[PDB]
Amino acid sequence: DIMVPSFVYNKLPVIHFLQEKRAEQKLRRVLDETYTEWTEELDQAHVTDAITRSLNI
Amino acid sequence: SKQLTFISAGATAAVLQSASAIVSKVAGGRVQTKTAKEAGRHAVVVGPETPIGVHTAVTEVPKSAQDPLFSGVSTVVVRAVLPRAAPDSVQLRDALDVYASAGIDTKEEVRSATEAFKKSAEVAVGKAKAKGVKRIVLVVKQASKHNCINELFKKISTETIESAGLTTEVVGTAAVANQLIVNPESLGVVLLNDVAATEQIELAFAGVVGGVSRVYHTVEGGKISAGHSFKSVALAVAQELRELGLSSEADKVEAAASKNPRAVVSAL
Repeated sequence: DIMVPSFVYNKLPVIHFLQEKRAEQKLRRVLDETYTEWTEELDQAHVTDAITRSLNI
Repeated sequence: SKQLTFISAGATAAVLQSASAIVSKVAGGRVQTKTAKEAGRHAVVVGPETPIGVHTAVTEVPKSAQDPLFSGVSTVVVRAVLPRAAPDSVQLRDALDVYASAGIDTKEEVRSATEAFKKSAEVAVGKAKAKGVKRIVLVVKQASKHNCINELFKKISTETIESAGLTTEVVGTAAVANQLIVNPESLGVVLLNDVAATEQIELAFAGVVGGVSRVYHTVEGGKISAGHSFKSVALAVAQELRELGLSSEADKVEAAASKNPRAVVSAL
């Protein structure tokens, strides 16, 4: 009725702070893993060159 | 009963009709004449274009049909022919040089080109050994575009020829063409890498000599005759009939071709 309640009350703030920090850490890790992938596609000039070769030019 | 297979590759309908009339009038109907797009034996191909299924493009100077201008000449021109795909698809001779620039992998194409060049080089060295020459002349177009197909062609042809024990002399296209048309007695065996210019050079030599029939060695193993003009097609048909086992008819066709080039069908 008295002792364990008081010590739980004492515990509450530090646990709240640590869990807030943990959530911020999770969000930070989520953000840090984001990279824009630029893709590379076959240049059309080689297609234009193969087209010309096929013509026997 | 028998069958002659006519392949059409860029030939005007007049030439094909003339060939059909010649075979019908000479053979007399004993051997049928069917038309197709690919064959391995008993086949005549008409037109400058290269048919599908041929790997070597040998041509010689037959003694009987020697023009008076080129009397006594003896030089064998062998053109290496890479496998031919459909007209729409990219040909190997161009893929092997464009894919490398584009960065695409070129392993299977290199393997196929290597096999074709090995077969062509084997044919060329066989011809050279039969004729007795010691050195053969490789012909490669020196354009910057063809900086990979010709490199592989040299690397393989010289390798095979040296393995056989003969010498190779590399040269460009213009110089060899001029030498072949002007002073051909100084060349015994000339191999040609697979390019359009080399095809034109082979046709020019086959025509200037007086009109001859070019032999094509196919993948299946065999020889098929090739012509592009009236006299050349007549000679090709004569050789084909000889192969089928007809001597008198072949001689008659050859004589008619010698006498009246453009109107052999009426001449005989």
